[PDB]
Amino acid sequence: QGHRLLHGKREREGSLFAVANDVKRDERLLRQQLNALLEEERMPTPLVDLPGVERRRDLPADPITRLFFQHKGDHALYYGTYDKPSVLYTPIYDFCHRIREATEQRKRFVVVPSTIETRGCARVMHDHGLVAGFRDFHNDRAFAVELKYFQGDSTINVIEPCSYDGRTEFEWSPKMMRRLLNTHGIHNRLVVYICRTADNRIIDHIHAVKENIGGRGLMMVH
Amino acid sequence: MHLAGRNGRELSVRTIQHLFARTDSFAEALAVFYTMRRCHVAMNMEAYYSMLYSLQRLEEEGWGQHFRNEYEENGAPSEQAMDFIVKGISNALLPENKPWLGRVMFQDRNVPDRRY
Amino acid sequence: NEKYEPWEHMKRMGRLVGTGFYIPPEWYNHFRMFPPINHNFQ
Amino acid sequence: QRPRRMPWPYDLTSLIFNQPRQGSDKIGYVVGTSMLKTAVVATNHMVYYPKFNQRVSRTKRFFAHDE
Amino acid sequence: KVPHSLIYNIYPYLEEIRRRKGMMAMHPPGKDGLLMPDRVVDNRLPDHLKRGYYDDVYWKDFFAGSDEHLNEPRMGLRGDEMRRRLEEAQTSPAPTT
Amino acid sequence: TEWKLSPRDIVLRRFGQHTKPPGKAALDVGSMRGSVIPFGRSPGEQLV
Amino acid sequence: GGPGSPVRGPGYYAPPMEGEHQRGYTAEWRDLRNPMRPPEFPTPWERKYRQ
Amino acid sequence: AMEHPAIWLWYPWRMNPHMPQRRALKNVHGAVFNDLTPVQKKRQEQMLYGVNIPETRQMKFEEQHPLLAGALRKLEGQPKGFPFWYRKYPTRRHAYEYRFSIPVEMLDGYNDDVKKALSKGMMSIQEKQFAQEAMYMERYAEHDFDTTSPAVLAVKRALKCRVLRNHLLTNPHNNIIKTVLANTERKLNHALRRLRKVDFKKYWEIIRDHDVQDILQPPNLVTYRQGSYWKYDWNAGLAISTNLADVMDPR
Amino acid sequence: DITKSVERNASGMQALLEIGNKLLRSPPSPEPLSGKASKLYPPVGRAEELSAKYNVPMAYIDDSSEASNASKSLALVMEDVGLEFTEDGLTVVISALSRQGYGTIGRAIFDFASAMGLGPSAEMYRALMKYASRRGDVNESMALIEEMKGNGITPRIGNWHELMYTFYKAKDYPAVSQIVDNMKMYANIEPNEVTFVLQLKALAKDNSQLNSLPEAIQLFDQMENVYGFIASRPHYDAMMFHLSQSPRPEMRLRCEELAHKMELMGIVWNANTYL
Amino acid sequence: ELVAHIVRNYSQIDIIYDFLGFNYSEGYRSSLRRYMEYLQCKTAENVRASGRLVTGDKGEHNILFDYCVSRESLVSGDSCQGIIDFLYINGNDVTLIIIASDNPWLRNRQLPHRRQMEGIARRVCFVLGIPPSEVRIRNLLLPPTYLDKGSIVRLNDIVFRLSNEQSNLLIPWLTNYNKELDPKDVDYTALAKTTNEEEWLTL
Amino acid sequence: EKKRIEARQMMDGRQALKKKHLDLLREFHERQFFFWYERASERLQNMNL
Repeated sequence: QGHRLLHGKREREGSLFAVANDVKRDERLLRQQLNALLEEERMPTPLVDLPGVERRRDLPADPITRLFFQHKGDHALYYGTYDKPSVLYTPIYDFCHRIREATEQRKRFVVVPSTIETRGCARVMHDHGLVAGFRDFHNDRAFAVELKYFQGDSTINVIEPCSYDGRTEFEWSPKMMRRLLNTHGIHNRLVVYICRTADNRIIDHIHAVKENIGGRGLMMVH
Repeated sequence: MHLAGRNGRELSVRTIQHLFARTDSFAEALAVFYTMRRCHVAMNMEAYYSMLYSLQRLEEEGWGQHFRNEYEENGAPSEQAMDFIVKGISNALLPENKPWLGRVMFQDRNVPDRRY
Repeated sequence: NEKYEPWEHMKRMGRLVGTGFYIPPEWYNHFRMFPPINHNFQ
Repeated sequence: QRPRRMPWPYDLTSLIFNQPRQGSDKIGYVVGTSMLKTAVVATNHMVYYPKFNQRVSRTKRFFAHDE
Repeated sequence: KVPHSLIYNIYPYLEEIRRRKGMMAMHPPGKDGLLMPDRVVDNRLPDHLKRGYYDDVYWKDFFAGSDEHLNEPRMGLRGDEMRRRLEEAQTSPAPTT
Repeated sequence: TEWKLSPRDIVLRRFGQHTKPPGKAALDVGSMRGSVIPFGRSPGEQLV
Repeated sequence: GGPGSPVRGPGYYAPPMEGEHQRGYTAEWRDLRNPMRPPEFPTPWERKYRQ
Repeated sequence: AMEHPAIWLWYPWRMNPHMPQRRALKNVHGAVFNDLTPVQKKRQEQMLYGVNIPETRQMKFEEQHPLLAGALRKLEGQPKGFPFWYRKYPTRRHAYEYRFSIPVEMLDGYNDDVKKALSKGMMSIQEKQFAQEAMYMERYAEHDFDTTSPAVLAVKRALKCRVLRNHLLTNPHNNIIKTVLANTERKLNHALRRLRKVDFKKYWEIIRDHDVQDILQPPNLVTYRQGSYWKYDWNAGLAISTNLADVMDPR
Repeated sequence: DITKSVERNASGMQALLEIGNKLLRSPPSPEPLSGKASKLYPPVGRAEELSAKYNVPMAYIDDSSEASNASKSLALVMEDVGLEFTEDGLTVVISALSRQGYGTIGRAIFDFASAMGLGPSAEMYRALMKYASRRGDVNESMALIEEMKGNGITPRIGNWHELMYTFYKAKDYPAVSQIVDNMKMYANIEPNEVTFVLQLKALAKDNSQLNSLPEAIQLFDQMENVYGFIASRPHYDAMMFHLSQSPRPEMRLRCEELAHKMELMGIVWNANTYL
Repeated sequence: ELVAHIVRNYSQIDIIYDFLGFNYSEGYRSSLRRYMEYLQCKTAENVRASGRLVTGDKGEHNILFDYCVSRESLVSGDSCQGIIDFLYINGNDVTLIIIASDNPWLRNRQLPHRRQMEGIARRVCFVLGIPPSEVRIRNLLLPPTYLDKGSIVRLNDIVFRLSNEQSNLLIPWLTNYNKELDPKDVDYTALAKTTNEEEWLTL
Repeated sequence: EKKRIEARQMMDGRQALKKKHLDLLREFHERQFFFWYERASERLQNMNL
């Protein structure tokens, strides 16, 4: 029998398209509520509000982080409370732009859209002490950055993307990473330059020089 | 029921669930279905799903009586008798191979399970 | 104007005292223990 | 000359085919069959501008043979 | 942070880069579960002291036990009776009716 | 029912079919006259 | 450099590459300017020269 | 039959603390109809039957205008009862033979004047266009609640282009309809060009049935000679959609 | 605190111990009539479908059973010490037992309460985790976390607080900061003042990294200025205990100004402040 | 000579060959069916076999029903909860013996629901005339490509009601069977721990 | 090859979840059709006059 080919990420993820004729309509809230209708209270055991993984192999290897995750069969998807904010070019550009605009306004939480290269940059910023924390970090659409302040002014002073036009991207060699570690004739652990390697792991320039690799440069922040 | 269809009152979910619980055979419950269809009575959507679930359960015990009437005389079940155990009725409104067809309709998120 | 701010004045006084060749007045250490009241984060 | 160009050898063809030399294997689209036993194939390559740091795809048309 | 971890190239400053994780979580577990790395003897003790008094203490882990622990060989044949049963089950009927 | 569409009137733009052009979305190489560096020329600029 | 030149990519920054060029330009190509580690040998000639 | 055992102590704070289902149903009804743009709520009203009516059974126009929306007279007479024929019509595209998507089973006890006022001749222009849309939705839908298949989207864009061209024929000085027709023709070209790759049989049937063979043609020769017309097959993700065992012999 | 008033009462503690031993050595029978068949649960002077209809727990219904007599003895003992025999009352007796050892006795009382209709709330799991927190056993506390996750109870801030105290008592100090980070990120729980107190107590003895004291300074500043919390005596004590370890004169000056702000804000000095 | 001695002595060498995960062509399912009917014919001792149905004729229910093959029947991309491989009725007990699939997105669909198990038990009550007071139905999950020692031990404990010593008396090669679960599969071990540790579902 | 096999199996699981949510939406649209039927029937009752 001839079967129709699934074309695009919406048909391959099996979108219902409940709204008439619109294929680009957002679907996360309706699917989350239908999945909440799908679960049942079994009595001779329900699910908790902690984040969930679809497979048992997808649990984190850290035993302390494993306490905050649980195994849900198909209810592990469509998790989250915030949506993707609007009103730029690339999610790194608006991820830097919203934090740069909200650190001047002295706000506590910035809702930034979560991609693969965005939440890794945020985790590296949290490691270096530029970010106090996160809210809804397991959300696959957007998460909140809890900013860090100390004695009136913000910790993050200058935060800039690598694609300053929003269009042209760059590929950093390990020679570029060693240039970024020793820039202006000093040793630079102060300004954090973040890249994404070929293994899709987001690392700063110090761990990039440490294992002699480079990657696609995302943003700088100090 | 012609009087109930004229007055225009709705039969509750507990009414029809207790109505079709008093049916013993499968031919008797189809008489109750085509009477209320002919008399144009009103009911809820949960009353319609609980009615057709009783029509599904009455055919299941009707075939279970047939497959045990041949079992008592032959001493061993057939392959068709053991296939009735696993599969059951294929054409059904709420079949057992997809146990999520009573969650949006019923307020209790569970099908009414009757016993004898 | 935000360049005349009690937090900015406290930071200016702190980096002025941190040279070691300026003597802090009593209000600098007394404002380090009792900071000015902020309008943000409320 | 200025602004400086150069051929950019990293494209789809270098990712798919292991070539004995540059331009040996190519992948393109048939745009003209008005001639006998000759398919006109439009193929693409990349030329790199280091000043603006960007690669742009140019198009070359070839005459191939189909018996 | 400490300021000297921001300008100087010494390797334990790399520990200041990462976030704080539990020392039972980074180190591998034991027989009971999560364990501190300094509670196992072979981690806290250096290797040049593990020769004289260490094996004198830990002689009991290898050379002490029950009578069936010390006087029973474990390198014998563990599948002889299955082979004898299969041979006597093959030989005794000796026919296919 | 019926489709009386003709592709000649679609391609040749009869009935004055007007497609709005994108706003300054050329992205051509001959117009650019600046050297592109990562993080720009002056990355972090503060307006004081 | 093209004809008769062993240079394969620019020194510091490059246009975005995909596939084996992404792994090559960032990790796997030669680099003699590395002050810590020489350009590595193929396996298994790197395990016995680790020190 | 048995009497209950004795309860020996009780506290009022035990009585101090189905509603997840009642919250999830109103969240589903919000995400289906209430949280849309008006151009999506209009098509949702066209497609689905009772998306306007909430669980409270009071519309947004009824709560502010009760004398205009509600019925003025309450008749105790001919109660129609429960619909046992409801399986045939899950969507309004299943019953376009009458006005307001009313099935023929609902029109039984009325006289011929009410059935004639709800006939096909009394339908409005929007109802006739929705009937033309439902005629192809009967033919090319995968399931009964499917509206976003490429064979359905292509014929919907083509019917919209026909509507805009018919409006531009009688009124050529409408400048907005020119831009909307120029956008809808490009969207129709995109829908038909993806339908050509993902399901060729339905595309060939749509091309043959409506006498539009050259609707997929390159506009310019200068761009066609450089392979830019067929590069749309590569850039859209459609270059290897064709199953080679079903059309050719790939040896 | 009611737990300290219960645990200072020796006779009530002994009565709870013998009731827990009777529940642990031999569980009662959830049975109908002729529940007077044993001398373990004597009487003091249809139940399941009655409990399912009218939202009454099984322990609150007396059907003349061994379990009903055990519930009457437990409510008789718990009212002598001041409690109420409810979901709020049993957390107090499990806490008072768990702070004096008695892990299996408190677990037996917990399982007898959960079997008799009084549900396993998150605070009962917190009172269970207090035993492994005082003992310092990490694996038992993590097993109780996974057990309350498996029973469909999302852990509140008290469970993560007792897990932080369990890792603190087992001398695993950066694990407290890791639990706080994952509680903010994944659990979506805003920290209380006790979270800052436990985090400063863990940073006061943290030797995992070099930056424990600037992290504590920035955490205190983030608690006061950004979170809007006002520092109490435990915040001042946990900060001044960490500031007293470094012999730098600026940190000693910070400790002196913190003690002066403590005595200026109406918080008098005690033995810990002078220490 | 060695394989001739293996053929002559080891009458079930194909069953041990498929159970260890060596057969890549058809798997161990037919070997599992032959093993189960061999262990049924040595416990019921009066056995008839018609096609895919093996029955003891003692009046006590000893029935083995080969329902279907769960590999070909599980169509990817369909919503049908519960497809079993074997159905064994032993006295008052009912066991749905399921071989797990290599698809981890199909293992959640392969196990039947509680309502489906209650329906199967009620069908058994209807056809066999067995009273619904003593009727117990329990799921059983088996490893996909092989069959370890613990699964065979649990199979002999549950579905044939055999202990270790009498199963070693009936089966000589079971004592030297040392296959264990592979550590690379965490999903199957978690699912089999949550499945095999469940109580018998009483109707 | 293992990663590509897991991606294909994830796509098949998404299709099964799509079918289940389509069944739930079918039942929701059925009860909305019931509401529409009550309203349209009581409107046609006064249309009959």
